[PDB]
Amino acid sequence: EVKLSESGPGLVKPSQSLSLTCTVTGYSITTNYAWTWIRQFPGNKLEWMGYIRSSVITRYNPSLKSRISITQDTSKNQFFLQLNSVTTEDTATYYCARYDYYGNTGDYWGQGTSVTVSSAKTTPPSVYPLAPGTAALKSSMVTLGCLVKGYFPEPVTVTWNSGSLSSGVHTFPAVLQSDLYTLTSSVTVPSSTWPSQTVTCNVAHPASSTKVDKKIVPR
Amino acid sequence: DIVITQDELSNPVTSGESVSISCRSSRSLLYKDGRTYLNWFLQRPGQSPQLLIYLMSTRASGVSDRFSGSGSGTDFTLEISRVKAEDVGVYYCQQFVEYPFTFGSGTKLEIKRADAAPTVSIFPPSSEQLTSGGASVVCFLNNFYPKDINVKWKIDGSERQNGVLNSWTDQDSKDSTYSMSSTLTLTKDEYERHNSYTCEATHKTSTSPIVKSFNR
Ligand SMILES: COC(=O)[C@H]1[C@@H](OC(=O)c2ccccc2)C[C@@H]2CC[C@H]1N2C
Repeated sequence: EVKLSESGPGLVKPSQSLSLTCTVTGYSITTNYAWTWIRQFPGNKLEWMGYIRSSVITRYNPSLKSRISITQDTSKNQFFLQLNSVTTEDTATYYCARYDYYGNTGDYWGQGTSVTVSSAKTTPPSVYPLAPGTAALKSSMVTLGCLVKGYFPEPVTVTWNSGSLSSGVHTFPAVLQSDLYTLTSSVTVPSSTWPSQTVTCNVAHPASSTKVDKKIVPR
Repeated sequence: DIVITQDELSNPVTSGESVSISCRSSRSLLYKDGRTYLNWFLQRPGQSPQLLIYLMSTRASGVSDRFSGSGSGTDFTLEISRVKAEDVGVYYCQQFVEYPFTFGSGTKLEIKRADAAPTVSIFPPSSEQLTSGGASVVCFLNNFYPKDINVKWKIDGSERQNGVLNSWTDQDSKDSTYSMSSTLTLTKDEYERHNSYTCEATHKTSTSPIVKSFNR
């Protein structure tokens, strides 16, 4: 049903243009709303960027100066953000949303797309298995993990057993150093199930078109 | 243009308690049509903002009737009745009277629950990483409460401060705990110069640290 979905590059170089697409689903974009772009900075401050309405009428936040254009392609049920001359200060998660006259967005906010503005090179992660040193208190729980090291830009997606292992997972926020990110994910399972039943972390890094599986084998 | 200010919550809220969250506007949001154009959103950990209330007091479709909004023209209050673990997140107000339609900087709701000690696990570097010449030692400190925690690394009984990077999860929407990972990164050759590696967690749930170690 009626939803909004953002797409576009996750990484843009300084001085270039950032372009994103919002695809409206369920419903025609010709319905009379303010089709809006909002962004959220690291640290979580939200900024209203602008809207388009009636296919061709726009207004923008003066903060963006002359750098922003929002346009629409009715034939694709899409509207577009173009933000020119980007700098690292434009690194943010970008959302599209549908606003009405009363401020109501309904459920119509997109999932968000991270855009990093950086000159650093796209780098896929190395994925290393984290298996326990020796044995410990069995007949209970064992924690395993995956170390996802040296990638750029964010994000990565980590799953365990292709998503079949969902309870007892902790995927930690990445830490950035020297233009590379590192993050780990833990999973905790009954000692009865591992190593007798396999546990694999699956790590996707869409920005480099890479996905890696790493089976956790006992030391 | 309009600056919206939000009050901090000083204290965590136990499930079942109710809590008021407030925001203020530098200009009245009461409009000539008698409606007050103030929105409240909840952004749950890792998700997009979800509208709770618009026009100061109207619940968005599908929103729990535990959420209610009130206010004058410049001071607004979201009341969350009978808070649930899943209500954790950041609550934002937004004005809809003047362009651009600015947001407040958010109020984080923390849930109060019973103290829980961390489950601590330590992991040696993988042989795969060692072949590349690197050695990361990882410690997970999982499912603890409250959030305040200290991790210390020791190598052959000596405290190690350099090469450590920590990361903390947001509060869990189901069990209201926190978790933390600490990674000590060395070169393979530095790693091979020592034997015993220890992660020590200090948390309010015990006077003595939880110590996990391995010998290379
Ligand atoms: C700046 O315009 C507004 O804020 C108006 C209105 O916003 C718009 O008219 C509008 C037009 C195009 C895009 C987005 C909002 C919101 C509410 C209702 C009237 C008035 N405001 C109190």
